[PDB]
Amino acid sequence: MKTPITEAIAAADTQGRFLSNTELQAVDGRFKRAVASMEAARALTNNAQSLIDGAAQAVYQKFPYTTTMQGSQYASTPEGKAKCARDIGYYLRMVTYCLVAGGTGPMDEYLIAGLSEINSTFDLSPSWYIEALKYIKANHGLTGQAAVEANAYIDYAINALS
Amino acid sequence: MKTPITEAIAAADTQGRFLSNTELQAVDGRFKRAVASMEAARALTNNAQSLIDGAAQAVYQKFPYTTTMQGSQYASTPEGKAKCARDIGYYLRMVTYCLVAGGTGPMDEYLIAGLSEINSTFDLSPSWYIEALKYIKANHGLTGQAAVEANAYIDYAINALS
Amino acid sequence: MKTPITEAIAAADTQGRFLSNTELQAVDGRFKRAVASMEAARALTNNAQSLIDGAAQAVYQKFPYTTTMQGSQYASTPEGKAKCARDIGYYLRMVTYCLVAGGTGPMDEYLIAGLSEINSTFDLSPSWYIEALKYIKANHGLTGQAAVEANAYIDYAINALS
Amino acid sequence: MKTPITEAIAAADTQGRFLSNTELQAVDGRFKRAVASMEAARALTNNAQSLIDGAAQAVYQKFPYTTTMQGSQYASTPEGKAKCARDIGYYLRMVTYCLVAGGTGPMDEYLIAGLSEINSTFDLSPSWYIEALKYIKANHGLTGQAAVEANAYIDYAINALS
Amino acid sequence: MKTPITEAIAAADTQGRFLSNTELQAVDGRFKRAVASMEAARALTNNAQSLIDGAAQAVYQKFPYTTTMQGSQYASTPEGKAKCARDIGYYLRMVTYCLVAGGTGPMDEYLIAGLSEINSTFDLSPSWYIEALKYIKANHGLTGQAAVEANAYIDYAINALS
Amino acid sequence: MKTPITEAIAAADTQGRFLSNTELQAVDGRFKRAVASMEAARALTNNAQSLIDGAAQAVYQKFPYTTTMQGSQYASTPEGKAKCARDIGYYLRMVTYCLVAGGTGPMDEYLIAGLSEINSTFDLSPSWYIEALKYIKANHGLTGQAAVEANAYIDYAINALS
Amino acid sequence: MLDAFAKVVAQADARGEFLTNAQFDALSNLVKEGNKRLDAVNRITSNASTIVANAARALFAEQPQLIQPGGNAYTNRRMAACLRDMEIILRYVTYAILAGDSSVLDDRCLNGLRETYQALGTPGSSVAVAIQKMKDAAIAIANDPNGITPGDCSALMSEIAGYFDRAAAAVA
Amino acid sequence: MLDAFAKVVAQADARGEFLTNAQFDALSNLVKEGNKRLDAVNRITSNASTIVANAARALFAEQPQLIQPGGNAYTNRRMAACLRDMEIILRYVTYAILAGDSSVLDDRCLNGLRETYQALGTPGSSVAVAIQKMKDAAIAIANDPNGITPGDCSALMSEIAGYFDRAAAAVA
Amino acid sequence: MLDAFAKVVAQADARGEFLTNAQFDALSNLVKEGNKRLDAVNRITSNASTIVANAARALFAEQPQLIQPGGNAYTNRRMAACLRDMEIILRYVTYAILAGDSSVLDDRCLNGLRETYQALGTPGSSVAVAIQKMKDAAIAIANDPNGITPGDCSALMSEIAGYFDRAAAAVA
Amino acid sequence: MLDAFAKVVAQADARGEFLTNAQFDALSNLVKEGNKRLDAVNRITSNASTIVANAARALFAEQPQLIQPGGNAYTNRRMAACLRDMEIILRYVTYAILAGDSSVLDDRCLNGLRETYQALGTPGSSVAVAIQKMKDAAIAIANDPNGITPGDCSALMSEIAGYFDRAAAAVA
Amino acid sequence: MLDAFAKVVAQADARGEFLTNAQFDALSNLVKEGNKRLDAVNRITSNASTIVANAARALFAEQPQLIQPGGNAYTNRRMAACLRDMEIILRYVTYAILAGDSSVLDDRCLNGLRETYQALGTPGSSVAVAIQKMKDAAIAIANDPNGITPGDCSALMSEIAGYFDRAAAAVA
Amino acid sequence: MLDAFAKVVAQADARGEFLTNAQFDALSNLVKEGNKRLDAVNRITSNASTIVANAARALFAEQPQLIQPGGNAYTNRRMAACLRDMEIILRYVTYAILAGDSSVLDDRCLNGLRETYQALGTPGSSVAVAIQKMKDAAIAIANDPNGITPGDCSALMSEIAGYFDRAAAAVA
Ligand SMILES: CCC1=C(C)/C(=C/C2=NC(=C\c3[nH]c(/C=C4\NC(=O)[C@H](C)[C@H]4CC)c(C)c3CCC(=O)O)/C(CCC(=O)O)=C2C)NC1=O
Repeated sequence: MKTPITEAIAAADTQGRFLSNTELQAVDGRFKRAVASMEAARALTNNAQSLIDGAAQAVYQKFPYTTTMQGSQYASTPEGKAKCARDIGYYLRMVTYCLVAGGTGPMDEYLIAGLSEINSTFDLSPSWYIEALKYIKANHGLTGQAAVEANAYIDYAINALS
Repeated sequence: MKTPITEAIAAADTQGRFLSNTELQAVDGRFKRAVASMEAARALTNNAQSLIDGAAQAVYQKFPYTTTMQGSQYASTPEGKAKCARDIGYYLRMVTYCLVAGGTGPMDEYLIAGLSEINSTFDLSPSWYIEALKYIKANHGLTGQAAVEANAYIDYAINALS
Repeated sequence: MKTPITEAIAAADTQGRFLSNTELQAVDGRFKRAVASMEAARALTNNAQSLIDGAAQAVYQKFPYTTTMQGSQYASTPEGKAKCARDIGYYLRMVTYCLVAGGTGPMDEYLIAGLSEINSTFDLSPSWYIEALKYIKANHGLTGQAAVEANAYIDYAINALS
Repeated sequence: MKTPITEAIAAADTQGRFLSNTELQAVDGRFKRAVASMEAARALTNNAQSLIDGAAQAVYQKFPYTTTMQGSQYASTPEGKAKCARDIGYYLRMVTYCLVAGGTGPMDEYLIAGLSEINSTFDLSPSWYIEALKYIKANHGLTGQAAVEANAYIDYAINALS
Repeated sequence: MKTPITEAIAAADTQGRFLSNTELQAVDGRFKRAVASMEAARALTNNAQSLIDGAAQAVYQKFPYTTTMQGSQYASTPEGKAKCARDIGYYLRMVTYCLVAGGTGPMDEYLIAGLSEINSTFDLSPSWYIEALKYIKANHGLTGQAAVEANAYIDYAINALS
Repeated sequence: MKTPITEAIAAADTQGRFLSNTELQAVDGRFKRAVASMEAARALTNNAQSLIDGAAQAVYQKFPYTTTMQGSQYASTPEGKAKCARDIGYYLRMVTYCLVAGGTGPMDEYLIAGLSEINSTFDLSPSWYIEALKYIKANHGLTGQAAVEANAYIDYAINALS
Repeated sequence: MLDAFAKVVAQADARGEFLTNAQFDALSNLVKEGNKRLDAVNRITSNASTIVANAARALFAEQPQLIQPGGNAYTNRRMAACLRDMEIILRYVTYAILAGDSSVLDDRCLNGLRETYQALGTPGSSVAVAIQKMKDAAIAIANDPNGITPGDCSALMSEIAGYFDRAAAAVA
Repeated sequence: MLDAFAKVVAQADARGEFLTNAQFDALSNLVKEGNKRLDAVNRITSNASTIVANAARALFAEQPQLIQPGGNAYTNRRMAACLRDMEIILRYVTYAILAGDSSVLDDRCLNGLRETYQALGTPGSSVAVAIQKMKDAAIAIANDPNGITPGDCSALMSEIAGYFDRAAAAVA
Repeated sequence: MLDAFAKVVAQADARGEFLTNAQFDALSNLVKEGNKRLDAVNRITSNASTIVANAARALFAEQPQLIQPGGNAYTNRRMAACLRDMEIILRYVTYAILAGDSSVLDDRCLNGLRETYQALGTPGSSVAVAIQKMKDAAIAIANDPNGITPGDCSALMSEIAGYFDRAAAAVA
Repeated sequence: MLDAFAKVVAQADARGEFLTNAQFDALSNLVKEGNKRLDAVNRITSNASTIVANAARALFAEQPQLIQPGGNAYTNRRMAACLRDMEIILRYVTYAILAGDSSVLDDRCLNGLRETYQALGTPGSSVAVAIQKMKDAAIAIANDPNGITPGDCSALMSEIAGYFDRAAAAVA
Repeated sequence: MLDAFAKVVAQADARGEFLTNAQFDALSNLVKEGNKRLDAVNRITSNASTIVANAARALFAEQPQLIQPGGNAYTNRRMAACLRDMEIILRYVTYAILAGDSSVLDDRCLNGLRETYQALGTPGSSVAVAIQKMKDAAIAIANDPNGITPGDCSALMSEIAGYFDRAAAAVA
Repeated sequence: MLDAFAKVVAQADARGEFLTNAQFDALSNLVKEGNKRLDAVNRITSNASTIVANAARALFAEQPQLIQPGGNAYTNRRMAACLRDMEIILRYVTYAILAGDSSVLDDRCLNGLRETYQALGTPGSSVAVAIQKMKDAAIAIANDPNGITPGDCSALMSEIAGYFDRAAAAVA
């Protein structure tokens, strides 16, 4: 899983080399940034329900047809509404895991790999998810470097959907 | 040349990826460690002559035969003495370049690559150079994290000769 | 470009072999099927405007939001309406080219290659295009083997979007 | 085994693709040509003995030395005569199998692969076999497309021996 | 061209190594065997015409049909007779070149490479050439190690035709 | 193991070929040189103790520090003296094995492979061993081709250490 | 790979025999029914994306454990692999239908599949369910009497079902 | 590679156009004359070994310098290469006949051939002679009126000759 | 590849020199301004998909010839390639910003690019336009005064613009 | 490969859970003790050549059978391999220390090692001895109280010893 | 691979020993008999094509089941493979004769051969027969008293027979 | 590659000729002088490390610009490459001496070398100096009258010098 520590190791290993000071500096950078990352993680986690519930409404407000149109890929039945809220919660949980790990590895492995295939096969629009992510970014309540950390991983997801 | 910044770039590039937060943390780690690294660099530079001259004597004291034995690979003529002082100055200059770059790249490229071949072909003993490096380590006058930085690159060289 | 004739040649060529009877049978099959394929091509061509104009309306009726929602990727301005009609005409023209060539090569080369990237980057929904293709299939006015030929290439496109 | 159907499949498979209309046309071509191919197969089969016996005599008439010269590779003993008639029957049986399969696969697999090695090692002249094949071609009694089918596979064998 | 000297070099070169005593022994073996090889070469050369003329007759006596049968691949016209005598002279000249070089390189390069293709394409029987070579072997007039040398290269050719 | 016989075989094998006269000449060269090689082997063996004991003293005379300097890599204790005499005996035994095999294979496999790594890791100077080999070369008591054989393998070792 | 014609040839070659009149007649009969076989392949293939998607959706509705966190088709990588495998199996079933012989399906798809799923921890019984649902959808589409010259494709449908069953049996 | 149909499509695609009635009619006409084209390919291919061997034998009879010691087709390796090149050129000419377009011949065979022969020291004018002799033999065989339903294959023969000439011009 | 620090080392190594006090001071100053450089890279990268998409859309609005049938960005394969090249160039510009040196951009991206586009028939002047539009968008985003500790990033913006200009000059 | 943080994430992902306050607190605590972990890796690595050489020399003093003619570390090729393996094992132990997790050591180094040594005839019990001697030297160097800010690194030393023991157990 | 000399060296190296006078004498004796060994290799090799062809022809005369339709040496591909294997085995037997040691034959030819033939369904007992017939022909040719300086090559013939027997035992 | 014997054969083959008595006599004479040639190769090779080291040391004493910082043989990588090239050139000169023909040296070493050094910025005139110094040392060692049966090796020394000169001319 891609983290600043497993990247440093993998680099030394590919060259058959002991760790050097180049790599230990990268880990120190990770350990110092963890203060902001962990602030962001804990906040997002604590406020997860409200963020998830708000984000789903933002989707439905931007794209009203998703609440009316007939078909299992839409949120026009109770089952669809539940699938949608479930998905949005996956995306937020993956953001929290990135902040905890210090990199994109968890989102890359558990969500991005296969994402294009999934959306095409089940007729899920990328723009639905982008809208939910934009809501989380606007409404997470963070500032300073904690906000920079959360937004970096939210915007990574947005780019992956674009 | 291997530095924490060119490592971060090379990693993203091998995967065809934009830089992510994993990489920008590694660079921040480098920028914060540079305070200690640059202290060490400047000190070693300022005191280079005395360190070089002292280190060469330490070699000759550990290995007296190098001052008497006939042959161009030894320091028993003025020309040999000058070659030896020149070499020791190369090693110290390379240590200063590592501290400036934040990694082993300069020493790897300009001195380590080919080092085994050179020593064998010209009948230069690795242990001569290890002795000079041990003197520099004992006598550089640094403490705290500046000392940790200088010693990491001196000990890297020692390991490369072992 | 993939046609039954260039497939037959490519096969013999990969094995460094003259054409054999296996390959000449495949070409004869193509020449006999061309009667139905060319009926279909000419019909679709003759009725292209009405099919294109009808298909675009079918899209707008299935997905009314595409006629109202603000954004350049939608058909809510004259420019968007023209882009959409242009695209639908590309899809039908590519169907006619497949029927003329006797295979999928023209659609594969000029439209399918890169299709996923294009739709994602410009935020075009695959389902818009599937709806237009379903309209063409229901309304082309063909029967018998001409209909089987047209539908095979329309359904190929649908599968490529799914 | 190379037939128009296994070629069509192999082609789709190499590209990881479902069968398309390009391939189903090739199979239809095979199914329609089978009428002539099966006429030819049945005729050759029904008249196999007389064709085989006639062809062997044609060899002996063109190359009289093969009936007199001492050595196990010649037809100057009863055992040699039987080997020769056996071989000619193999060649005709392989022609019938090509017509049944709709391609060269059976002759390629069971007779052509290794053919140069066999003839060289056992001192069998290719021209003996070409003469037998020319007799079969002149005397099979077919006309129209059945004759075109039989001759295509006979001439394939001749080319393989040349 | 394969000789004991170019083999020794090629071996050292493939391993990026200077010549060693293993290789210089192989060359000495070649230099000492050259006494017998050069005896054989000179004899064959001096008696080339009579050997060539005798060998061609031996072919015609073993295979009388080659003097009567109609076709340009046979020796039933003056032009064919001349082609055959020319070929036999090529084979003997190549034997002399092997003895001069100390290995099979000249015969391998100028005659064996492509030999199977040539004989098949022009309908030349290998056994014609084997018969000529057997005559040369029986009638060269050499004994002792000169005979062992000549026969080794004649029998090499025979094996290449078998 | 590299000998003139296993080289000849390996060469034929890489080309999928029977042995030819090129290879059998190389073996004959080996069999004739064995007379000198075996003279050299037996002499060196018979006089091994005195050569080994003399060679070690020559080392100590050239490099007196090796008898005084503190450290397990030197010959300043009884254990070091024994390691050094043991090593010199390995080198001479490997020379005798080369002469017996007719090539460098035994020295290559049992001593040269890994030699640079060993000397660097245990801080053994190549020049110590070169000095011992020069003594053996000056004092083996051989002349003529036996001397050429012994010296070729001694000088091979010297080059491997240089 | 063999087709139906190649298989009869191979059997005759190992006996050293020319074909019999019964053998010839049996191959002729396959040829005469070939338009039905081409229709079946064209219809199934033309509907491949929905056959896969619909069977997948049903599977996961009946077996929610497969998509819950920790389940074998949880995460988009695992889901994409699961969907891929459905399309692969359907692809090789349709090759078998065109050839009139299971050899391509057996050799290129089913051989070693059971062992692959065991090593992964993929539930083969659930793969079998997926297959069965594709079989049912495929046959329904293939044998739809609308929009085609009327006739009896019952023997062909039995042959198609047997390939799907063969696949389902090889993975569970 | 393009066939005759692909080439018309490509031209229409770069203009953004559906086919015209004249274009459709021209492709239909090719289809209607296709049995002639299949006969020509079958006949040439079926006689490939003699077309090559006979032209080679004639070449070397007219140009003995090519086979004398030191000549470009002296030694069995060089002769085998020369014979290979004749069969290659004939092979790619027959692909062009099946396709009704020279693109496969131009792209896979003729491009860079002139320069290859210059670097080798192979005489391209002599290659051209070989080609011309194969063209003459091929057309004679293709257009033999015995053993075939009678009709006029003259336009097709002109098209075949043009491919051979195109090859001969590219090497000299 | 070199970063800003490596480049000063390389220059000193070819002279055989330890660094001067001025050299040390110049590197120290880069370090002290490094948070600005990390913000610029994070902001540009975080907006990469819109920077590319918006510039592309504008290009094709101003230059409709590029997307008309026969144009270099007509067909989805060509459009996808054109979009790829925009993302590539932006990717290597952002590496140059992190490194403070153009070497990675010059060596891995720009070298030979002009010649590649000439051989393809791609219009480099139009590529340059695309670049310029990305530069303008990137700088605007990088240097947005909202949501960041206030300060002066003007020298850094000039450095960023120079990399984009260097790219635009290398392709036209 | 996993680090300590990745392992907690993986465990939460298979349950479908956000982290708990206890989990967060445990990761925070690792971060707060990270300077100790960086010192330990820097100190061990910086002394790697002597840790290996000294343990090797001791091994062979205690086990002279290993270097006698016929022994597994007799000949310079075998000795160089034996020394390589010591440096490899130490290298992967230090990666595990940086990561705070054994996965890299288990997956890239220890898996299959026992079986490799059995097939070779290398004595794994003697490898284990070598490991144990490196562990003792490494810990002594890591936990040297001279030249470092004073504090308690006892938990970390227990963790380091466990990685070395894990290695020694996997080879014997 | 080892030759006779290498094998004595290897044995002495594992004991840490210089050669004894008996060992030296035994190698000297091999050298002194080397012209016989070179004659044997030259004679066998020079007759390789007939040794193989004659043994093959006899095998199939005695075992007609092998060439009947369905038999393991029926079809030209299988026959060519069977003939190849005879020439391979003879080739590696002659290497063993030149070396005076079976190691090349054991390591490059015989190891795993039994298992290869079992997996194929090739009858190893019939391979053994083929070998035995080549052995008999080879020895007859090697030990022909005509056209060679007279002497006693009986020990050498026993050594040659043992290599052939070793081969025959390894495949049955 | 050719040796002296191969070159005479090649020349005769292109004329279609058997060797003349003069040609035979010239090859015989080479054989008769072969012990001298084997001594020369053995002596040069046996001293290769000092021939290279001594010439290198002299070069750099005469041309200090080559080792000063910024010079082409400054840095251990560049020095190791420079030393490698000396050993390569000497290696291929000794192959030429064994063969009695320059073809191996020309084809495998000297062809394209001038252009390689131009592209690098390596001074070929300085390479030539290195070569000349190796030539002088090599000839002195080869032609040392001590410890060898006395005779005249003057023609051979001229031949050896010509190979070294050929090398020196090809790089400057
Ligand atoms: C190019 C490779 C090469 C070969 C092949 C070669 C063979 C060779 N065989 C020899 C002798 C011989 N070869 C044999 C062999 C036999 N005598 C018997 O009657 C047996 C049936 C038979 C069994 C193998 C005999 C008896 C000698 C004479 C004794 C000796 O030199 O060992 C001789 C000595 C000269 C002579 O008497 O003709 C040589 C050089 N040397 C070569 O350089």
